[PDB]
Amino acid sequence: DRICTGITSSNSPHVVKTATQGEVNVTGVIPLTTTPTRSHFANLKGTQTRGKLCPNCFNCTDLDVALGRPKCMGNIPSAKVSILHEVKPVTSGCYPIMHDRTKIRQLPNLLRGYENIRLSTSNVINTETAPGGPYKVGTSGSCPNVTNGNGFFNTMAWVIPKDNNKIAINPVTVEVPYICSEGEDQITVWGFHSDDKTQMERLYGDSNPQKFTSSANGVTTHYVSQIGGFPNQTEDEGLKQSGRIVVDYMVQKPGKTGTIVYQRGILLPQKVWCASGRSKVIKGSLPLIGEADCLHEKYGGLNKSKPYYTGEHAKAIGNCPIWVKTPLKLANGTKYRPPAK
Amino acid sequence: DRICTGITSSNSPHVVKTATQGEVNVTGVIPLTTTPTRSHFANLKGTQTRGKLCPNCFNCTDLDVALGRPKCMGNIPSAKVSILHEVKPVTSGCYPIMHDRTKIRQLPNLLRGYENIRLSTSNVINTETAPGGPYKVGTSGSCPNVTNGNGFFNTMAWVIPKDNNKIAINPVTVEVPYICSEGEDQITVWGFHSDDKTQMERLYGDSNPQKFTSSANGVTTHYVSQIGGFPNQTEDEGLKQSGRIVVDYMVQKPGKTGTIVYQRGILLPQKVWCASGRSKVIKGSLPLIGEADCLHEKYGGLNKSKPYYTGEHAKAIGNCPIWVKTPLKLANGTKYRPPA
Amino acid sequence: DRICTGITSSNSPHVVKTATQGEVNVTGVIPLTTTPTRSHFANLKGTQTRGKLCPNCFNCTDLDVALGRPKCMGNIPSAKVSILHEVKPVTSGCYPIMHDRTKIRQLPNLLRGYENIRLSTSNVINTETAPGGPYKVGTSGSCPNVTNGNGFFNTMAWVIPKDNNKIAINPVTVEVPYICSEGEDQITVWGFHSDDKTQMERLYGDSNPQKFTSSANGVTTHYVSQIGGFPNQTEDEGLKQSGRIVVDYMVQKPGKTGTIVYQRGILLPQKVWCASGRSKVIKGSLPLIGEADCLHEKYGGLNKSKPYYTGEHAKAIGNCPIWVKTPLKLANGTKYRPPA
Amino acid sequence: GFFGAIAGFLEGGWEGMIAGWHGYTSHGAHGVAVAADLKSTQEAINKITKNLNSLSELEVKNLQRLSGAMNELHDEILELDEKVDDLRADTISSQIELAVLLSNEGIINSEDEHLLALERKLKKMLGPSAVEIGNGCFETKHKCNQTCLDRIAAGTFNAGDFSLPTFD
Amino acid sequence: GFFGAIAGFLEGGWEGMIAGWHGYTSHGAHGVAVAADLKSTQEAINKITKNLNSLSELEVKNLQRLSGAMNELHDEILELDEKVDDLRADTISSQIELAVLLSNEGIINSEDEHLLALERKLKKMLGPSAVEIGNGCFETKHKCNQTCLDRIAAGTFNAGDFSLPTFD
Amino acid sequence: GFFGAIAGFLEGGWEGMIAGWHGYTSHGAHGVAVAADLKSTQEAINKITKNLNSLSELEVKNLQRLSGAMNELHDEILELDEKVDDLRADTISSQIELAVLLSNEGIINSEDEHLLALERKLKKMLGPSAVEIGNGCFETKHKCNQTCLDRIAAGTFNAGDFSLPTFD
Ligand SMILES: *[C@@H]1O[C@H](CO)[C@@H](O[C@@H]2O[C@H](CO)[C@@H](O[C@@H]3O[C@H](CO)[C@@H](O)[C@H](O)[C@@H]3O)[C@H](O)[C@H]2NC(C)=O)[C@H](O)[C@H]1NC(C)=O
Ligand SMILES: *[C@@H]1O[C@H](CO)[C@@H](O[C@@H]2O[C@H](CO)[C@@H](O)[C@H](O)[C@H]2NC(C)=O)[C@H](O)[C@H]1NC(C)=O
Ligand SMILES: *[C@@H]1O[C@H](CO)[C@@H](O[C@@H]2O[C@H](CO)[C@@H](O)[C@H](O)[C@H]2NC(C)=O)[C@H](O)[C@H]1NC(C)=O
Ligand SMILES: *[C@@H]1O[C@H](CO)[C@@H](O[C@@H]2O[C@H](CO)[C@@H](O)[C@H](O)[C@H]2NC(C)=O)[C@H](O)[C@H]1NC(C)=O
Ligand SMILES: *[C@@H]1O[C@H](CO)[C@@H](O[C@@H]2O[C@H](CO)[C@@H](O)[C@H](O)[C@H]2NC(C)=O)[C@H](O)[C@H]1NC(C)=O
Ligand SMILES: *[C@@H]1O[C@H](CO)[C@@H](O[C@@H]2O[C@H](CO)[C@@H](O)[C@H](O)[C@H]2NC(C)=O)[C@H](O)[C@H]1NC(C)=O
Ligand SMILES: *[C@@H]1O[C@H](CO)[C@@H](O[C@@H]2O[C@H](CO)[C@@H](O)[C@H](O)[C@H]2NC(C)=O)[C@H](O)[C@H]1NC(C)=O
Ligand SMILES: *[C@@H]1O[C@H](CO)[C@@H](O[C@@H]2O[C@H](CO)[C@@H](O)[C@H](O)[C@H]2NC(C)=O)[C@H](O)[C@H]1NC(C)=O
Ligand SMILES: *[C@@H]1O[C@H](CO)[C@@H](O[C@@H]2O[C@H](CO)[C@@H](O)[C@H](O)[C@H]2NC(C)=O)[C@H](O)[C@H]1NC(C)=O
Ligand SMILES: *[C@@H]1O[C@H](CO)[C@@H](O[C@@H]2O[C@H](CO)[C@@H](O)[C@H](O)[C@H]2NC(C)=O)[C@H](O)[C@H]1NC(C)=O
Ligand SMILES: *[C@@H]1O[C@H](CO)[C@@H](O[C@@H]2O[C@H](CO)[C@@H](O)[C@H](O)[C@H]2NC(C)=O)[C@H](O)[C@H]1NC(C)=O
Ligand SMILES: *[C@@H]1O[C@H](CO)[C@@H](O[C@@H]2O[C@H](CO)[C@@H](O)[C@H](O)[C@H]2NC(C)=O)[C@H](O)[C@H]1NC(C)=O
Ligand SMILES: *[C@@H]1O[C@H](CO)[C@@H](O[C@@H]2O[C@H](CO)[C@@H](O)[C@H](O)[C@H]2NC(C)=O)[C@H](O)[C@H]1NC(C)=O
Ligand SMILES: *[C@@H]1O[C@H](CO)[C@@H](O)[C@H](O)[C@H]1NC(C)=O
Ligand SMILES: *[C@@H]1O[C@H](CO)[C@@H](O)[C@H](O)[C@H]1NC(C)=O
Ligand SMILES: *[C@@H]1O[C@H](CO)[C@@H](O)[C@H](O)[C@H]1NC(C)=O
Ligand SMILES: *[C@@H]1O[C@H](CO)[C@@H](O)[C@H](O)[C@H]1NC(C)=O
Ligand SMILES: *[C@@H]1O[C@H](CO)[C@@H](O)[C@H](O)[C@H]1NC(C)=O
Ligand SMILES: *[C@@H]1O[C@H](CO)[C@@H](O)[C@H](O)[C@H]1NC(C)=O
Repeated sequence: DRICTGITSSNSPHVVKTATQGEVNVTGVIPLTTTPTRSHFANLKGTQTRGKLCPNCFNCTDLDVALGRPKCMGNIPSAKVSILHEVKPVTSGCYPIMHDRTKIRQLPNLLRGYENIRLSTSNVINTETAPGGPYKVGTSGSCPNVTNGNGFFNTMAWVIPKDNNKIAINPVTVEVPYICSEGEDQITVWGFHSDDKTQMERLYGDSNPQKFTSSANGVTTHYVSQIGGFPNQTEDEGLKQSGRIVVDYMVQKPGKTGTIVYQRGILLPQKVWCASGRSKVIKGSLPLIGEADCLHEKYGGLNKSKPYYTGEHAKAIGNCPIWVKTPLKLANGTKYRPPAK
Repeated sequence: DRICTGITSSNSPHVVKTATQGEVNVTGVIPLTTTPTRSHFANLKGTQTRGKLCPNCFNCTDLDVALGRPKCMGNIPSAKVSILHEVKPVTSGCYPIMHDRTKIRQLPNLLRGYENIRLSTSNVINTETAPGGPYKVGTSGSCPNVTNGNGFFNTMAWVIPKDNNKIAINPVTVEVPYICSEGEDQITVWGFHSDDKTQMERLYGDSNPQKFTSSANGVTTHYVSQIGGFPNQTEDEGLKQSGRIVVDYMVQKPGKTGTIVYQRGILLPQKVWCASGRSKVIKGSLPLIGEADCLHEKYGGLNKSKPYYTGEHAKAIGNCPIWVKTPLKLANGTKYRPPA
Repeated sequence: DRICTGITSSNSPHVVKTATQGEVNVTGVIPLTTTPTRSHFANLKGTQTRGKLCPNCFNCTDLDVALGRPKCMGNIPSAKVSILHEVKPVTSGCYPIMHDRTKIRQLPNLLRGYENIRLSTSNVINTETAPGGPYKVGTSGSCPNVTNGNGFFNTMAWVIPKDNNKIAINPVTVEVPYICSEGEDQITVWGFHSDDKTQMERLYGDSNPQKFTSSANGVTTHYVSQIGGFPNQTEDEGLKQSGRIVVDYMVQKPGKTGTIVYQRGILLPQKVWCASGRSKVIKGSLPLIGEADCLHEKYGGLNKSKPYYTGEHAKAIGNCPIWVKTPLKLANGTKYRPPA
Repeated sequence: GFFGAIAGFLEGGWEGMIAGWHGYTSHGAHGVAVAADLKSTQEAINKITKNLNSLSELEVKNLQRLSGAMNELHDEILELDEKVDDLRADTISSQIELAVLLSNEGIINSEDEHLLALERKLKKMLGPSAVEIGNGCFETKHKCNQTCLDRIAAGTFNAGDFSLPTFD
Repeated sequence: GFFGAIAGFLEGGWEGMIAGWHGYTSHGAHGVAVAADLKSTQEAINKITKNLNSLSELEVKNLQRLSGAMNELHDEILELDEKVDDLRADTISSQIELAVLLSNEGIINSEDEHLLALERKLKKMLGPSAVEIGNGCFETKHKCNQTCLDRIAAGTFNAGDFSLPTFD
Repeated sequence: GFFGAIAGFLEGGWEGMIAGWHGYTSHGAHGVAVAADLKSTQEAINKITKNLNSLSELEVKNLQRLSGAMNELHDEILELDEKVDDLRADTISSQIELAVLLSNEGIINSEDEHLLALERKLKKMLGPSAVEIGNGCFETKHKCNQTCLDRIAAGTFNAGDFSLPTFD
C-alpha cells in the first residue's frame, strides 16, 4: 500500500492575514478582541477612587468645598485616582459669584489632580495688618456658618474699611507667603466684592471702579470691577443681594510667594489649599456603582477579558484592554483545503 | 549522471539587510520608497480644500475678511482641509492698525482651523444702549463701503460720544453675550481708536491714555492706549490719518459670555464669527493647482505610489506615503552567488 | 553501528522568552541591558557642552550674566548641548531684585536653549529721546563696574527725571525695535525701580504706585509697583538699600517690535540678547568632569556599551542606550536538554 | 504551503480527519483510510497557546488626563494632549497588528513542517522494507487498512506484525 | 544559507539559469546542463508579492497643525507639537524598518527551503533506481543531457523512458 | 523543538558535547561516542552575532527638554512634555521587546533545522551502503568508534576506509 501524510478538511469560516499568503480561511480562530459595552462608572479595583471632593459634605458641590463655603468642610480622603464629573463645576450656595469672569470654576478640578488635599489651618494674610487702612471682617446671611451665625468663605476675608477709613486708596500690595509643607503646592483663593454706587460708598467710601492685580510664577492677571448693573444671582444661597463677588485662584509652587495689588472690595486670602502628589484623572459620572478592573471614559466600569478591544478609543485607567484598529484573531487551526479528489 | 538542485547567479548590485546574515547582495529588489520632488500645492482629492477664507471676496486678504473690512463680505465655504498660506497675515485696506501690539494677525488662521465659518447677522452689542453715555457711529474715508460711502470694519463699531457727552469716563463694563448657534465657537473682534492730543479732545473730550481690559475663558488682557507719535501707517488704505486703531479678538466657548472694560475710543464688537467643527490644516502656498492624493508641507501636491518615502518629513494630509529614515527595499530575487 | 545527530546538555540557568515555547532555559546568553550607575556629569563626546553661560565671568551666576551685571560681561560660547543646572536661577550681586514677582529667574534658562547667544553692542532705546521728559542716567554702589565706579545692569538704564522734571506722568509708550540679525530672536530685558514714599518723591516727584505694561507676540503683562514695606534684600550686593527693582524679559521674534507702557521708575532696555539656533538641554549639575558618550539626567556621565539599559528613564542626550522595561537577553546557546 | 506545492505534496485535504489537524492516509485494496495524529495536533495547539500567552503579556501605559491642564483655560494644550493620545493609540495598534501578523504567518507556514516531521514518524515505523517516494508518501509491502493506520497514528505499529524487518 | 553550508549544498551559482531563480543542474558526459524550475520561481515571487501587499496595507494617522495653537502666541506649545511629530515619524519609521527586515529575513532564508522542496520534485520523477546523496544531488544510472533536464523542469520526465523503474 | 518531538528525535542531550552545540553520536560495541560539529556550531553563533549587530543598529531620537517652555511659567506644557517622553519610552520599549522576542524565537526554533542539515553532512560521507533510519539516525555496516566519529565531524571520513562504497 501507499501511506501518505495529509491535512484535514473542515468548515473554514474564519479569516486571518499572513505576510506571504494574504488572507486565508482557517478552521478555527481565537478572538483577541471584543467591543465593550457602555456601563455605569465604578471604583477602580485595588485603588480608592475619588468622586466628590468631600463625600460627607452633603448638599455641597466640589466648587462649594473648594471655595471654603461654610458648612462644607470635612475629611478630604487622599486618592491616586479621581473622576472628573463636572466639566464646568458650579456653586450651590453662599454669596453670588460672577463665575465666568475668571477661571475659578475649574478650581476643584485642579485640586482633584492631586493625591492629597488639605485646607490650611492658619491664615495666609493677616487682616489686621493688611495694607489699605484699618479693616473689619464682614459677613453675610448668604453664608451661614457651623454655629449657624452669619459668615463667609473660609478661603477668603471680606474686609471692610473701619468708619475712620471710608476713603479711596491707591493700589496697595500684599505679599502672599508660602505656608504649606514639604513638597506641597499652595493654591491661593482670593477675589473682590463690588456693588452699586450707593452700597460702594457706604462700604468703601468709593464708587469708582476698582482695580486688582495678581502675580505668581510669571503669570500676571488684571481685573477692573463693575459698578452696578450686574447679571442676576446664580448658583448661590438664594438670598437677594445688590452686589457681586469675583473670585480667582493663584497657584504657588513650593517656596514661591505671590502678590496681590488691590484697592477697595478686596477679598484677602485666608485659609489656603495645600496639595501634594498626583491623582490619575479621567472624565466620568456619578455615582460610582461597584468595582472594575478598568475605568474607561466611554465605557465606564469595565472588566478585562480579551487582551485587546475594538470600538471607541478614549482615556482609560487601571487594568485595561489595549485598543486596536481591527478585530484581530489568532489562528487556531489550518488553512482551508478542498476535499481531496 | 548527477542531477542537483541549484540557485542562479546573476549581477547583484542591490543590497538588503537581514536579521541573521547581515547585509546581502541580491539579484533584484522592489523599491519601497521614493524621494518626492517639490511641486505647487493642490486640491486634496475627495475633499474640498480651503485657501482664501472668502473666494468671492476679491481684492481682500484673509485678515481683511476676518476684520469685516467693507467690500470684503461674502460666503465662507466649509472645508475639512485648509491651507495656511500666511504665517503672519496682513491687511490691504481700511483704517491703519497697529497690528503687532496684539495677537490680531493670527485671527484668520484661527478661523480656518474650524470646518464651518460664518459671520453673525445680528450685532452682539447695541451701540444705542452701550455703557458710556450716548454714542454716534463713526466712519472713515479709509473704509469706503460697497457704494463708496464712508464706513468701518463690520465686526466693530467706532462709537463716538455725542457733542453734549464729550467727557472722560471711568472704565465701564460691557458683557459680550454668546449669540452663536449650537456647538459653535464665538470669536469676538474688538479694539480701540487713539489719536493725537488735539483729535482725542475733539473726539472724546479726553487726551489722556485710555485703558482697556478684556476677559474670557480665564484669559485676561490689558491694554493702554498711546497718545500721538504713532508708527508710520502700513497695510492700510493709503489715506493719511492722524490716529491708529488697536484690534484684538476674544474667543467665547459655547454659552460663555466675555467682558470688555473700556473708556474712550472703544471699538465695540458688532458682527461676530460663529465657527464649529475642525479643519485639518497644514502650511502651504497659493494657488492650488490641480488635484493630488496628498499635500505635504515641503513637497506640496503629491500622488501616492510607493508605500513609503524618503527625504524631508513634515506635516502632511490625505492619502500619503509614510516617512522612513532610509531607502528601504523588498527583496525580489536571490542572495548573490559566485559563478560555479 | 548507529550514528545519530545530537545536541549538547549543560547547565542552563539563563531564561529567555519565546513566542511559541514560552520561557525556556538556555546554556548561554548575550546580555542586552545594564543598570547604569550615577556619575558626575561631563562634556558630551564630540560636542562642546555648555554649563555656565559665561565661563570667563568669575563670581558671576548665569542670571547675573543674563541681566548684564557689571563685571559679568564676557564671551558666551555657542553650544549644541547645554546643561540646566539651576531649576530656579539666582543672582549674586548688584541692586536688590524682587525676583518672584516676574518670570525673570528663567531668563538664563531661556537663553541656554539657544545655540548662539550674544549681547547687542548698541542700545535698543536712546534714553535721551525716550518718552517721559528729559532723563539722567542713574547708577548704584550696589553695582561696581570693572573700575569699581557706581554702575547698573548693562541690559537696562535706570533713567531719572532731571531736577526740573520731578513730576508725575501719564503712562507713556515706547516701541522696542528689532535690532538683531537675520533669523535671531531678540530678548528684551527691562523693569522698574520703586522705593519708599520719601525716596519716590525725591527721585521721581511722585509717590503713588506706578503702572507698567508690556506687549510682544500677543503676550501682555501688567505690573503695579509697591511703595515701601518691601521684602528683605536678597541675592544682591549686600549694600543696604531702601528701594527695590522688578525685572522682566520680553521675547521678540525676528523683525517683531514690542511695546512698553510706563510711568516713573522705568528701567528702559539698553543692550538686548540676540539668540539663534537650538541647543539640546537636559537637567544636570556642575562641574563637568571628563568626557562621556551620553548625558543622562539621572545617571549623569555615561558611556555606551550594551545597546539597551534598565532603571530610571529620563531625558538623555548623545550616543545613549535605549531604555527598556525589563532586562532583555539574546540567546547564545541551545534550549535545555536533560542528559540522555 | 509553498514547500508542499513545489514538493508535490497533496494540496487537497481529508474531511475524514476529524480528531486532529494533521495525520496520515492509506491507499490500498480497502480504498482510502484516514487517521489523525494527536501528537502533531497537540504540538500545533501548544505552540498557538504559547503564542496567545505571549501576545497577552503586553502592557502599555494608561492614557489619563493631565493634572495641570484645565478646561477652557488650557484648551490649546488639551488639543495637543488629545493628539498625543490619538497617536499613541494609532502607533501601538499597528505594532500589535504587526505582532499578530507575524504570529499567524508562523502558524500557517508551519503546516508543511508538521507534515515533514510526520514523515519521520511514519518512516521509522514502516521499516527498511518501505520505499520513500518523496512526495510525502511511502510504498509498503503489506496491506495497511484503517486498522493498520490507527496503529501508525498511535505510534504502536510494528513492521514485525507482517514479518517485515524493523529499525531496532 | 546556514542549512546549505552544513548540508554541503553547492555554495556557487549557475549563470545559465536565467529563466528562473531556482532549478536543476545535470553533470555527465554532456557536460553541465542547466534548467530553471518555473513552479518554484512563481511561488517565491508570489510570496514576495503578498509580502509587498502586506507592507503596503499599513495606515498611520496624518500629522497636521493644531487648530487652536496660534503662531507667536503659542510657540512653546507648537515646539512640543513639533516634538510629537518628530517622535511619531521616528517611532513608526523604526517599526516599518523592523517589518521590512523580517520580510527580507524570510525571503532570503527561504532559499534553502525551496531547494529542499525541489529535492522532493526531483526524487519522485527520478524513480527508485536513483540514489539520493543528501547534498541536494541525486546520482543516476542513466544519462541526463539538456533535453532530459528540460523534461525534469517541465515535470514530464519518466524513468521508463530509460527503461528504469518508476514509483508506481 | 516541535519537529523533533513529532519526528521522534532524541529529546535528551549529551554532556560529552562540550566543544560545540550540535554534533553526532555513535552506538556500537565501543559504547557511545560523542563528537561536536564545529561547522554547525559556528553557523549558529554567526547567525546570533549578526542578530546582535542587527538589534544594536536601532537608533531613536534623544528626548531632551523643550527649549521654549520655562519652569513655573509653562508647567502645564511641561507636564504634557513629561507624558510625551514617558509614552515614547513605553512604546519603543515594547517594540524592542518584540524584536528581541522574535530573535530568540528564531534561534531556539532553528535547533532542529541544524540537526536536519547535520543529517545531510553525515549521510553523504557514510556512502550508499549506510541505511537512513529517519529519526535522525543512520545504520552502518561498519564499526564506528570514537576515532571514527571525530573524522566524521571534521568532514574527512571516507567510506573506503571500511571497504564500503562512496558516492562517486
Ligand atoms: C458664626 O457667625 C457668628 C456671627 O453671625 C459669629 O459670632 C459673632 O462674631 C462677631 C465677631 O466676633 C461678634 O460681633 C461683635 O464683635 C465685636 C468685635 O469687637 C465685639 O466687640 C462685640 O461684643 C461682638 O461680639 C458677634 O457678637 C458674634 N455672635 C453673634 C451671635 O453674632 C461666630 O463666631 C461664627 N462662628 C464661628 C465658629 O466663628
Ligand atoms: C472563506 O471566507 C468567507 C468567510 O467569512 C466565506 O464567505 C463568506 O461567508 C458566507 C459564505 O457562506 C457569505 O456571506 C460570503 O460568501 C462571505 N461573506 C463575506 C462577508 O465575505 C468563504 O466561503 C470562506 N471559504 C471557505 C472555503 O470556507
Ligand atoms: C467586574 O468584576 C467584579 C468582580 O469580579 C464584579 O463585582 C462582582 O459583582 C457580582 C455581581 O454583581 C457580585 O456577586 C460580586 O460580589 C462582586 N464582587 C466584587 C469584588 O465586587 C463587577 O460587577 C464586574 N463589573 C463589570 C462591569 O463587569
Ligand atoms: C484551539 O482549538 C482546539 C481545537 O480546535 C481547542 O482544543 C480542544 O478544545 C475542545 C473544547 O473546546 C476539547 O474538547 C478538545 O479536547 C481540545 N483539544 C483538541 C481538540 O485537541 C483549543 O482549546 C483551542 N485553543 C484555545 C486557546 O482555546
Ligand atoms: C554588492 O552591492 C554593492 C553595492 O551596490 C556593490 O558595491 C559597489 O561596487 C561598484 C562597482 O565595484 C562601486 O562603484 C560601488 O561604489 C560599490 N558600492 C558600495 C556601497 O560599495 C558590490 O560590488 C556588490 N557585490 C557583488 C558581488 O555584486
Ligand atoms: C455706505 O455709505 C454711507 C455711509 O457713510 C451710507 O449712507 C447713509 O445711508 C443712510 C440710509 O438710510 C442715510 O440715512 C444716511 O443719511 C447716509 N449717510 C451719508 C453720510 O450719506 C450708505 O447707506 C452706506 N451703504 C451701506 C452701508 O450699504
Ligand atoms: C513715522 O513717520 C514720522 C513722520 O511721518 C517720522 O517722524 C518722527 O517723529 C519723531 C517724534 O518726535 C521725531 O523723532 C522725528 O520727527 C521722526 N523721527 C525720526 C527718527 O526720524 C518717524 O521717523 C516715523 N517712525 C516712527 C514715528 O516710529
Ligand atoms: C495626480 O494624479 C492626478 C490624476 O491623474 C493628476 O490629475 C490629472 O493630471 C493630468 C495631467 O497631469 C490631466 O490631464 C488630468 O485631467 C488630471 N485629472 C484630474 C482628475 O485632475 C494630477 O496632475 C497628479 N498630480 C501630481 C502632483 O502627480
Ligand atoms: C520580481 O522580479 C521578477 C523577476 O525576477 C519579475 O518577474 C518578471 O516580470 C516580467 C515583467 O514584469 C515578466 O517577463 C515575468 O513575469 C518575469 N520575468 C522573468 C524573466 O522572470 C516580477 O515582476 C517582480 N515582481 C514585482 C512585484 O515587481
Ligand atoms: C532555569 O532557570 C531558572 C532560573 O534561573 C532556575 O530556577 C532557579 O533555580 C535556582 C537554584 O539554584 C533557585 O535559586 C532560583 O530561585 C530558581 N529561580 C526561579 C525563578 O525559581 C531553574 O533551575 C533552571 N532550570 C534548569 C533545568 O536548569
Ligand atoms: C565705570 O566707573 C564710572 C561709573 O561711575 C565711570 O566713570 C564715570 O563716568 C562719568 C560719566 O559722566 C564721568 O563723570 C566720569 O568719567 C566718571 N565719574 C566718576 C564720578 O568717577 C566709567 O565710565 C564706568 N565705565 C567703564 C569704566 O567702562
Ligand atoms: C567614558 O569615556 C572614557 C572611556 O575611555 C573615559 O575617559 C577617560 O577616562 C580616564 C580614566 O578616568 C581618564 O584618563 C580620562 O578621563 C579619559 N582618558 C583620556 C586619555 O583622556 C571616561 O571617564 C568614561 N566615563 C565613564 C563614566 O565611564
Ligand atoms: C556566543 O557563543 C559562545 C557561547 O557558548 C561564545 O563562546 C565562543 O565560542 C567560539 C566557538 O565557535 C569560540 O571562539 C570560543 O569557544 C568562544 N569565544 C570566545 C572569544 O571566548 C561566544 O563568544 C559568544 N559570542 C558572542 C558574540 O557573544
Ligand atoms: C436678569 O437681569 C437682567 C437685567 O435686568 C435681564 O437681562 C434678565 O432677563 C434677568 N433674568 C431673569 C431670569 O430675571
Ligand atoms: C484693488 O485692486 C486694484 C487692482 O485690482 C488695485 O489697483 C487697488 O490698489 C486695490 N485696492 C483698492 C483699495 O482698490
Ligand atoms: C529681615 O531683616 C531683618 C534684619 O534687617 C531680620 O531680623 C529679619 O529676620 C528679616 N526678615 C525675615 C523674614 O527673615
Ligand atoms: C483491517 O484489519 C484486520 C485484518 O488484518 C481486520 O480487522 C479487517 O480485515 C480490517 N478491518 C477494517 C475495519 O478495515
Ligand atoms: C540529448 O538526448 C537526446 C538523445 O537522442 C537528444 O535530444 C540529443 O541528441 C541529445 N543531445 C543533446 C545535446 O541534446
Ligand atoms: C577504534 O578504537 C578502538 C580503541 O580500542 C580500536 O578498536 C581501534 O583503535 C579502532 N578500531 C578501528 C576498526 O579503527
